[PDB]
Amino acid sequence: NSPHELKNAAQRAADWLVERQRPNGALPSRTAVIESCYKGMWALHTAGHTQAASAVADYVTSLLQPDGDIPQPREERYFLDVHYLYANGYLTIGAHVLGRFGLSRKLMSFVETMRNPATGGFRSHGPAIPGDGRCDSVSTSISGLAALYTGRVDTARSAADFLGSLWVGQPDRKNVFHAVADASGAVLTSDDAVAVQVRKAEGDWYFIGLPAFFLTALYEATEDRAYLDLATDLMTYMDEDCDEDAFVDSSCGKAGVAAALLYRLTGRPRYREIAEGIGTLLCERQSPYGYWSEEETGDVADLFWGDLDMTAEYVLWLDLIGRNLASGERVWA
Amino acid sequence: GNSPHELKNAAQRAADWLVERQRPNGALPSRTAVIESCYKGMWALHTAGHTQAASAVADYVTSLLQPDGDIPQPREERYFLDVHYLYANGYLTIGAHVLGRFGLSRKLMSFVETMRNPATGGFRSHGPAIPGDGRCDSVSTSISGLAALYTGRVDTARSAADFLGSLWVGQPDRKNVFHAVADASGAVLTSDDAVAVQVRKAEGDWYFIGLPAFFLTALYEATEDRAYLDLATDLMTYMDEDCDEDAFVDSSCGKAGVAAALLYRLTGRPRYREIAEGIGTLLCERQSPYGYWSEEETGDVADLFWGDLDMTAEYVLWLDLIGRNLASGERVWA
Ligand SMILES: *[C@@H](O)[C@H](NC(C)=O)[C@@H](O)[C@H]1O[C@H](O[C@H]2[C@H](O)[C@@H](O)[C@H](N)C[C@@H]2N)[C@H](N)C[C@@H]1O
Repeated sequence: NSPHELKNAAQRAADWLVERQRPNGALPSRTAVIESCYKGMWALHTAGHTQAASAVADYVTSLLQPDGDIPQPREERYFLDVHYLYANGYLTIGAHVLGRFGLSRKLMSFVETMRNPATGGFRSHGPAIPGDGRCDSVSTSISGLAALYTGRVDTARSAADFLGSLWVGQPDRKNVFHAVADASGAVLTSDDAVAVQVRKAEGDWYFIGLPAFFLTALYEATEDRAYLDLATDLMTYMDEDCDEDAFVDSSCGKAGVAAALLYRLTGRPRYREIAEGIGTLLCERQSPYGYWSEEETGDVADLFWGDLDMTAEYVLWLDLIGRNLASGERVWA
Repeated sequence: GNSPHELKNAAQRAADWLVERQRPNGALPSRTAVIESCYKGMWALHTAGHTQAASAVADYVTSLLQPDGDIPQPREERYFLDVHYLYANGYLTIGAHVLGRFGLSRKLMSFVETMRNPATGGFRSHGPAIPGDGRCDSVSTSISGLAALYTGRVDTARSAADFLGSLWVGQPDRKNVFHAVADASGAVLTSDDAVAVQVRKAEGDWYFIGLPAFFLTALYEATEDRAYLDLATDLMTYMDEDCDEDAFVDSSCGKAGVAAALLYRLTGRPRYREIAEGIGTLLCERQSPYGYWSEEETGDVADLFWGDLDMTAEYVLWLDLIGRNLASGERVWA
């Protein structure tokens, strides 16, 4: 598919969401949880549905606590002790791009209270959830990206330092990507820490793909080739050392965005190929009705939270892939 | 008046009109290749969902970017040389940043900061290649402050607000004229060569007041410092009660309309809803059947005079911002 076609798919999905948005601004999830709609502000704004995006901001604002967190409603364990701040990161970006500067300042200030100042990582478990202070690549990358959008570039550079340390410290990168470090900054290989089985088709690739996207954006912001080189290390790892599932699994969109940005910035044709392939696959999986769903077909009035999240996520990724491929073609051809 | 949905529909048709005519290099369809024809394009088109077109404008803008972070050329209109040079740079910075073109936004914003007066917080009216006396005006300062808020440079925004407060307090004859320019020391400039708004006449340039009102409201949203809300409030009251009706009718009234819509969302004051609704309806009613805006052009044209291309992108942005703040304000307060 062409960049225009990727965007057409994103717009059909955004229209589907907006048609079913609730009066208070919540998106049509079968459970009322923040993990169903945290990407909604940014995705809907990207699609030009700024009134719907602002309505999500109104809903988010009504859940905001005095410390700047949204601790509830949350049910999915990945949003409790694996990467709690994954929700907060997209909320911060979406609020900021909408110009909701009070919301973005309060959300980002809370995010920063969970940063480990010695390692640059962001803690995996939220304030109400007990934990050992471990920090993971997804919490850290999304918090770094939110830092870029809010202008906290020092925080973003520190997040990149953590990701570099995590990458250098891998004990067996050919077989496993250990996505977590302890509070001292050493890679956590324990049974209970997220680990991508890179030679199996078992998903979780965004623990590598989201760092690759963030580091590429940080390179764009700073021109520091250390970040480009880490991003390309991660992309080459996914392309050459990881299972084919890395560019096929539902979580491959992050890598697709990173590849499209890398193509615009470097012109290397393999990055265009990776991005085009991922964009086309996501486009092919879209329901004729406009949403994306693991298991459901037909004309549903709402979705389970994970499918609703995936639908907003693919609005964002197809848009970002499409615009970076379009501009890359202009710049390099 | 018209509903938020109707305001957005007008914005979308104008954005479609622009994208249909965008050139392969990303330039918008201006009869003259000048930065003042498309400086609002990245932000306006992104707000309309036309992100590939917005990124194409970013590509065009990037092709003009100089090593110091400025776009000194192509520029032809005097207002973009020695009245408010940075007016172009400010929207370019915002549009680049919201698109995530972080290298472009950092470079642009870093140049903007070189024209800041560190004693007063104002921003110089004339660019590096344009000889001048160091005067600073309300529009250069407000747009640079707004760009500072989008890029997270909040201290720079606060300093811009300080300048605006000094400019307001220092007015020598506010019932008859708003002098929008200060000297390099911050004293209000009353010479004939310095922008003045004849507030009891219907002669335009109201955005020298309206843009400060919008920026200060956004700064209040960002900080909750009531000093900024109070100054924005005072400027809106000035426009509503001491200025000619033209302040909410002239082609430049969109800035005040956006400020009113945001103030309504933040405070719930009904007068701000009324001001924003009336301005939004007026701009909607002035749109051509084709999609563009122009006070003179009436034909099915393939391009526009630079000022009408700028106005068209500007009203895409203002109708979007008015609409979303009115809709959210209704949800919160009504
Ligand atoms: C990245 O945002 C993930 N999004 C998608 C569409 O995968 C993330 O929101 C999501 O990932 C986890 O669950 C995924 C898993 O990583 C995939 O490999 C699997 N094919 C599907 C599953 N939804 C995480 N448990 C929950 C997150 O919502």
